[PDB]
Amino acid sequence: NADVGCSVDFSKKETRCGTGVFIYNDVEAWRDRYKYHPDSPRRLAAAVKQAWEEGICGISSVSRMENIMWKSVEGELNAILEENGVQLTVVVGSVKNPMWRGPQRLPVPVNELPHGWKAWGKSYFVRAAKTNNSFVVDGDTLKECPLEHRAWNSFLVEDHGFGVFHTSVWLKVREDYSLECDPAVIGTAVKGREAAHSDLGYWIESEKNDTWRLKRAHLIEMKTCEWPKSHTLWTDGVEESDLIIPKSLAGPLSHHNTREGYRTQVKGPWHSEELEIRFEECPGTKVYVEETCGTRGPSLRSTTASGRVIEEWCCRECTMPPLSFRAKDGCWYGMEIRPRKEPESNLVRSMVTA
Amino acid sequence: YFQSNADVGCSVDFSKKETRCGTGVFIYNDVEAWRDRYKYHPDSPRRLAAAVKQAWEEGICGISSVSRMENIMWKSVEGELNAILEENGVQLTVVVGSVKNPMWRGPQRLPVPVNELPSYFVRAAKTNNSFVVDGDTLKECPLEHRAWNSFLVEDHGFGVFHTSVWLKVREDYSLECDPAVIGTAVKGREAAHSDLGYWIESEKNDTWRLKRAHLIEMKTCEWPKSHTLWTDGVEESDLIIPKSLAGPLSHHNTREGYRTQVKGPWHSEELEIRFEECPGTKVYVEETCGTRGPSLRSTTASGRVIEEWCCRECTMPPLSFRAKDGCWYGMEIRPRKEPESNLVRSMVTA
Ligand SMILES: *[C@@H]1O[C@H](CO)[C@@H](O)[C@H](O)[C@H]1NC(C)=O
Ligand SMILES: *[C@@H]1O[C@H](CO)[C@@H](O)[C@H](O)[C@H]1NC(C)=O
Ligand SMILES: *[C@@H]1O[C@H](CO)[C@@H](O)[C@H](O)[C@H]1NC(C)=O
Ligand SMILES: *[C@@H]1O[C@H](CO)[C@@H](O)[C@H](O)[C@H]1NC(C)=O
Repeated sequence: NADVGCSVDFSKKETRCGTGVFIYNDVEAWRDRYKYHPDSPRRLAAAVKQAWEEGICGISSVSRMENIMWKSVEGELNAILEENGVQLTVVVGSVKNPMWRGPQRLPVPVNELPHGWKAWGKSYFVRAAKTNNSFVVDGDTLKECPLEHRAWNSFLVEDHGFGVFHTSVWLKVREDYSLECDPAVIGTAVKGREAAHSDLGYWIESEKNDTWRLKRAHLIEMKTCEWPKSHTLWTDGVEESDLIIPKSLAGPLSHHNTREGYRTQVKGPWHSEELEIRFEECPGTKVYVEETCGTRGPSLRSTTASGRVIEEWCCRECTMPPLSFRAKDGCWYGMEIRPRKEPESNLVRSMVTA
Repeated sequence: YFQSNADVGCSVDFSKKETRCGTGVFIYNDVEAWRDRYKYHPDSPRRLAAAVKQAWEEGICGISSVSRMENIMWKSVEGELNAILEENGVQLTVVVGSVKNPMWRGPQRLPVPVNELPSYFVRAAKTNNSFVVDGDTLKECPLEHRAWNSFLVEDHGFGVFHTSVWLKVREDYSLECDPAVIGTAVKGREAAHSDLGYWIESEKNDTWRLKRAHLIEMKTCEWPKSHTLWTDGVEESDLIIPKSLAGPLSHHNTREGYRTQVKGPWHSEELEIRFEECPGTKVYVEETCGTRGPSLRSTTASGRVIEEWCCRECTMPPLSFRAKDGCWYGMEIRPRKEPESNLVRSMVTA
């Protein structure tokens, strides 16, 4: 509440300074400035060892930055485990979207794993030998560790740390059970006729038109924790079935997360690595409102597998401009928006149900 | 023109341990700033004059300003409005007085003038008909015949020494506070609900709760839920700053062991809500205490400190209000031994 800053205020036509609350868009910024780090690698190693002994065979990361943290500390955790004679290998793979919940939780260990004080030699520097027992973090590893035996949402941000090139975000294993997204990295603000619900992976803009409505959003992850109402604007009398970004995808439970003529986009292209929600026709396409249209269904891409653009689309009672998702492989339409003449079986469809 | 999600700036971020720049949303504390950097101005003095003239002809005899900034605007345009009215042969004089708190509602509304009228230096003779804005004028123009909340901010305008805020007479009837000048933000463990008169801080303890507030006006419009955090499951009787005093309808405007402070010292020109003992006093939680009543000041009218206070089931540190005349206690907190009849009490009920 007591940060000091200066800014160009475009809506108030002034450049000024003062104290206040400043919410930065670090989602769309090309500069990477935050890195997650364990509060204590030796304590995290002990939590992993205990988790494994309790039948927790791996991790489903909540967020893109958690997976990056696991990848950067993998070698260190394995060296600590080997230093203590623990036959266990942390194996960190890629994130797949959506980042589905797991039901287990890392335990808080009483003690960290200590230093071994082994003879001076290459063991202080080289990676640990691979073992028979893989503690798998994300990756394509469901056969060896099914999702129901993985821990998810076990961390809380303990503090931020100063750094010259990156700002550290220290993560600690929490004691409490929670489904909620970590509020330490959430920033939500409204000013005049625009608002943003944000964290390190979601930048969700709303605006006052005739009513408040979703304006645009950019998501560089697809997480499944619950966005906390404490950090959400205008939460009363909201119907979850009207929330554009579903609750089950960390959508804010807010009138700001709604748009007339659209219901919750549970079958959007949430397999995508990142998505922009934009109310605008896909390139080369037109949408027509007509009750004869097909019904809501899986989101469809505007281009076929061969690259052919589908020119004409419809929706039974949605509103213009149309809801679209912009992804690396092209432009996708809201669930309401179906091809007008083309069979849907010729198109690329979302296989995800959030 | 009205986009505020893409400002650019730099800041010292104490909780994230960084000084950095970027794009985003910046919510400034303009309440506790050293100066007024904003000035309300009518979008058109001549249009406002026409609205006043027609209002007078409809039996609206004056104005109750919604905000401190609106009253300052009326004072600045008074002479010009009266010149315009005199130029058009209208036997009417706008008379602007000071604001009293609370700035109570009125049920009338300025009309959007059907016919427009066809100056900054003219010294208009006073007429026999007074259109009174605020002031100690309730006898000649009762509250039930005054317009209130008739303006909407149309736009901001650049200025070297002050940023202009242009006000237009609105068509629609509303009780809502103008959202054009509201900023609300939460980041991590702290939040603020703010406009040009209220700075309301909340924090995450075991639960989210009111931390502190600074108010430089006491207004009575409704704080819009659109600009409010966490509005569901809220009991309005738990809102520390009452709904009827533009309190946000939020869990952030609550504090365990206190209910809504309808009889706080809202006649104050400015106040700080602070959870802290009044100087030289102690509060004991004990069931033998008196029940909730009008807020009492910690000092007698002659400045003597009442040392020992109690509450039946409030929480420590105690809810207090800091004003120019001293330190006042939340409704729950009563003198432990001294009779209340010896103390200074709030006479207002929000
Ligand atoms: C590791 O696994 C092999 C089988 O591939 C097994 O024979 C061996 O005993 C194991 N090593 C241990 C348990 O130390
Ligand atoms: C609302 O949005 C529509 C289309 O998105 C636009 O044409 C219209 O001007 C807007 N109305 C407002 C901002 O009052
Ligand atoms: C002026 O108003 C007073 C009432 O305050 C009235 O008694 C008087 O007759 C009026 N004089 C005029 C209209 O010349
Ligand atoms: C809550 O505030 C009290 C003081 O009122 C403080 O002692 C305590 O540490 C705080 N608890 C948390 C969880 O911040």
